[PDB]
Amino acid sequence: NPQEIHLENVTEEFNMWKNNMVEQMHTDIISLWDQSLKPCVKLTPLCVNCNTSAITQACPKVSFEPIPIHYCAPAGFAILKCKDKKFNGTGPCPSVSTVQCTHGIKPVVSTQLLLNGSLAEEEVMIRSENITNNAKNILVQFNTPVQINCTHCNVSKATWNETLGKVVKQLRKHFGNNTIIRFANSSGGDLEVTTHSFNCGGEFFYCNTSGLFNSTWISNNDSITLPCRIKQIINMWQRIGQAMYAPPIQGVIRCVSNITGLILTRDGGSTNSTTETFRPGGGDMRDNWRSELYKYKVVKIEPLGVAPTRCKRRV
Amino acid sequence: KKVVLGKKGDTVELTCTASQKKSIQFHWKNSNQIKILGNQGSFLTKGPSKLNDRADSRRSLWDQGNFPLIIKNLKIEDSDTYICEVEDQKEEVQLLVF
Amino acid sequence: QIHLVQSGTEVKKPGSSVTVSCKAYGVNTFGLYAVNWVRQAPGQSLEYIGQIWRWKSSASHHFRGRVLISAVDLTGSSPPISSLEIKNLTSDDTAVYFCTTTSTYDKWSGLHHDGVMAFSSWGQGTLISVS
Amino acid sequence: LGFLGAAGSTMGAASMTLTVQARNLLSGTVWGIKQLQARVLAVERYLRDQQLLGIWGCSGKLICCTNVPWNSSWSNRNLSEIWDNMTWLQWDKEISNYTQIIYGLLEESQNQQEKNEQDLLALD
Amino acid sequence: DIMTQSPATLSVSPGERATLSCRASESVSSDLAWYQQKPGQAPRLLIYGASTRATGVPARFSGSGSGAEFTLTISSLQSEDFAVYYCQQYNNWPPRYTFGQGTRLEI
Amino acid sequence: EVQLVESGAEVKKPGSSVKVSCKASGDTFIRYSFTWVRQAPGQGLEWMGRIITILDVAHYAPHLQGRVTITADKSTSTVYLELRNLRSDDTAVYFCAGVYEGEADEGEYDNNGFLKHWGQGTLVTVS
Ligand SMILES: *[C@@H]1O[C@H](CO)[C@@H](O[C@@H]2O[C@H](CO)[C@@H](O[C@@H]3O[C@H](CO[C@H]4O[C@H](CO)[C@@H](O)[C@H](O)[C@@H]4O)[C@@H](O)[C@H](O[C@H]4O[C@H](CO)[C@@H](O)[C@H](O)[C@@H]4O)[C@@H]3O)[C@H](O)[C@H]2NC(C)=O)[C@H](O)[C@H]1NC(C)=O
Ligand SMILES: *[C@@H]1O[C@H](CO)[C@@H](O[C@@H]2O[C@H](CO)[C@@H](O[C@@H]3O[C@H](CO[C@H]4O[C@H](CO)[C@@H](O)[C@H](O)[C@@H]4O)[C@@H](O)[C@H](O[C@H]4O[C@H](CO)[C@@H](O)[C@H](O)[C@@H]4O)[C@@H]3O)[C@H](O)[C@H]2NC(C)=O)[C@H](O)[C@H]1NC(C)=O
Ligand SMILES: *[C@@H]1O[C@H](CO)[C@@H](O[C@@H]2O[C@H](CO)[C@@H](O[C@@H]3O[C@H](CO)[C@@H](O)[C@H](O[C@H]4O[C@H](CO)[C@@H](O)[C@H](O)[C@@H]4O)[C@@H]3O)[C@H](O)[C@H]2NC(C)=O)[C@H](O)[C@H]1NC(C)=O
Repeated sequence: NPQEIHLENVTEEFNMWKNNMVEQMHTDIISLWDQSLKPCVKLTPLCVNCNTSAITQACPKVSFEPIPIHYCAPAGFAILKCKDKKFNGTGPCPSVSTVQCTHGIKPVVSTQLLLNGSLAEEEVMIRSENITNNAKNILVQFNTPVQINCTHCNVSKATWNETLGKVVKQLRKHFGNNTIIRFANSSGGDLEVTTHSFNCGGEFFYCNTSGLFNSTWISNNDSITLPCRIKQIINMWQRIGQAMYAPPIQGVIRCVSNITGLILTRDGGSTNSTTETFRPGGGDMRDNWRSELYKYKVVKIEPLGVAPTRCKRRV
Repeated sequence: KKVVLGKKGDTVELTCTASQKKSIQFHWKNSNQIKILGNQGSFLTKGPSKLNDRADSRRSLWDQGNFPLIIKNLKIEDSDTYICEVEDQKEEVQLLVF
Repeated sequence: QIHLVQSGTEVKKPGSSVTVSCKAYGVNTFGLYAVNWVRQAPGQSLEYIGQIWRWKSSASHHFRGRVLISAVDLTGSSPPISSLEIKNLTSDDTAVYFCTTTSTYDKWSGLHHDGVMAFSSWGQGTLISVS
Repeated sequence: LGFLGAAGSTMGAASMTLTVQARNLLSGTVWGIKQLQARVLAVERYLRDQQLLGIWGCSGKLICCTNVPWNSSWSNRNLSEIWDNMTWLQWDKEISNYTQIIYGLLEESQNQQEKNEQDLLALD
Repeated sequence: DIMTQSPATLSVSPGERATLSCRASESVSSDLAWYQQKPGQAPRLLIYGASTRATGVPARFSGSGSGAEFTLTISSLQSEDFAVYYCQQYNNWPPRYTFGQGTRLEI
Repeated sequence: EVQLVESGAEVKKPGSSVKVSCKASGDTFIRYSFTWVRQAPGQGLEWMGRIITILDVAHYAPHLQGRVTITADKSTSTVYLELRNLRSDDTAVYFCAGVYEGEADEGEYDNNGFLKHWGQGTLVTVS
């Protein structure tokens, strides 16, 4: 029985960067992946210039699926749920509702686009630290579960054009009245940077999202089958190093996944309001960690408070 | 701020040293604040730049506080006041190649 | 690591309006950083005019109906620009204007009282001799 | 009134809204090992808080006059201004921390006057 | 914890259907390689996967079996079939895969 | 697909250190796991160890733990094999072997145990 009490007429502000509820989630997740699904290769370069260390263990593979994790607090420690519409991450909340435990959060450790998570408010929501600084990572979440069918991934085109259209209009509302925003191909980097890691039946297919971001939107269609990759050896996302796993049980791997989120990089030129250009990438472990628990804070109390009076009662 | 000399065609290293021994979200930039490279905590994100094939960061010193940048086949055009974006106290390194 | 910048030098006619600025480097938004506007008689003390907390155009009763505050929120390519509108600039309105950027998100350490917040930082100071 | 259902200038109606809430302070292999320990720790903490609540010198609610003089250095409250309206947060933690400093002093003073009179009275 | 072959000595004339086995210590059933190592030379891979031949290996090497015991069968012992054959598992973890015992097909 | 050329046959004493090279010219040298296969004269083979080049992790036989150090050089494309605490039966024809393992650096890699390509053999006699 999840408990929740709405707070009326409480103009409570919320910052998705100073939560402190966020602080414990990645610690629980890293400790869990360690006790958990194990690679056959562990690498930790450390100066003990540095000495590359290595830990070898077994790597069994099982069908994996994220389960919802609510976040409960000890005695006291009241948690507050922001439930407004216009939430830009570092913004106030008219509709606040305290909770004893968090909502049905379904997190997924992933790359650029958040998989199987929560939803934004009515189109998408630009919740990043800075909206149009060429120095911060864009933090947006989806509003519709974008179904991606991977066998290579048969990415739909109408839903992709619609999500690009909703995000492009929100970017224009945030910045640029009469502006054209065009999408560019990948930024460059590692496997998980150019391509996208996601839970596909336990495995991680890797499709470069460069054939998806080439849409020119104007202010004034069966399946985009991208080329994915069978995952056996990748850089570890927990820390700095590499991994190695067991071969898949399927040659053509079937999976059903709904992706909900939009975290990507940007060129950063100026190119300010003439045209806006954005590239895929991003999906930090530290930032996805902040992205799940973005509307809360923890406060506690003892039953007290005053009124200075002249009541004078004995004792 | 540090001034570093150099010559065309030299494997030069530009350090990005913080105060605390931790690996954080850093961003290597040129004088125009264009993303040279950075990280997603455990990956090497060679940002959109002209020195994509030249600049390269070291993996093992990120936990040691350093987020350097190694440039091979150095050029006069590769000489710039590179912005070491770390802990908001940026040790923007200077490079002289002529 | 945070510096505040106000508008430059401005000389207006007697019985006019003013539009001074308050640039805030290293600041995200007025939603998190409310700005309280305070004037100053040239050389004398500083009198609190009003405030723009949570994008609320207001001033004191002594300044009501003559001063309203708008704070154009920009971040990234441009710092948050807090403007100030004071109508009917008489010769008595010769003053040095001031803005103040302080966080509103931190809500349990000591920064504010019913809008009147702790003035941590200040801008340059705009001497305006209405002549 | 409500569990955070008002927004006004400070000091009194919070004594009144908390007065109404306090007037109606009651609102009236298989199955289990981890949840029970949390319930035990919660009741241990609550009861430890209650015995510490029990060793106090006020024992009264929302209108209480325990013996420490909220001196003129702290006293600036006008007579009728004491009970009007009160919400206000950063200001509140400082107000609430001030509430507790008077609380410990107050109960220590009533414990001191109760103890002092206890030694001195001696009330036949 | 592991490969051997059942025929130890086989002095058959070339043409006779020889015997080439593969004895293990544990069940595999899906991962076995075969080799053709003439004495003093390198092993020539014949069968990989235990159910399909290799590139360049003729159909005379009909290797089969499912489990721990396997058997490479030769239809006609050609004049190039004389060697010391081996078999290697590629199933368990960590890789500690030994080779077979060997059987000479001397004239 | 790689071609492998080893070092020459050397004569040693029981309880000494020897080093046996393995040059590999062909496809990507680091993506292919090399495997040293000794050849005892007459009987079945003894599995020594398997080394993935980019991982530079040389596996070793449980009985050979501490008497063999298989090193590798990615630059000169030469995999070395060090044998200390030698014995009489250590006289054998060693076979470093190359095999298409897929992409040990980028993606799909099944860590195959089978060996398609081989070396040239090296009878390191010990007397
Ligand atoms: C997802 O992300 C990756 C990485 O960013 C993209 O990869 C780039 O793909 C382009 C093609 O669109 C590549 O350009 C091609 O380069 C080939 C050279 O490869 C040889 O040389 C390299 C070293 O430079 C070796 O490593 C490699 O093994 C090869 O030996 C050319 O051969 C290609 O030319 C072909 O097409 C032209 C078309 O006119 C013909 O004229 C040619 O004859 C030939 O057939 C082509 O130029 C590029 O190198 C890749 N890497 C980058 C940019 O870093 C993916 O394309 C991207 N997915 C998308 C966009 O869907
Ligand atoms: C969202 O994005 C914006 C930028 O797009 C970020 O805002 C920047 O924040 C940094 C600090 O956090 C600001 O840096 C500070 O700039 C002050 C102003 O200097 C500028 O202006 C003068 C006058 O034109 C120029 O001469 C100068 O070159 C700069 O262009 C400086 O005074 C500050 O220096 C202080 O600290 C240093 C520390 O070494 C001392 O040496 C100095 O003496 C001084 O005390 C500082 O450098 C930057 O200006 C901001 N830019 C903008 C456009 O606002 C936001 O931080 C970001 N949001 C978040 C949350 O990070
Ligand atoms: C992040 O989100 C928060 C809320 O989710 C957001 O704060 C809101 O900002 C808007 C404007 O940006 C505020 O709307 C104001 O409402 C008042 C009351 O009617 C108006 O008077 C305001 O007009 C003033 O501003 C004009 C702008 O030029 C001036 O020209 C004019 O003279 C007026 O003075 C304005 O319409 C809204 O009240 C706040 N909401 C809250 C709860 O504070 C914040 O701006 C967002 N930040 C970013 C960076 O997007």
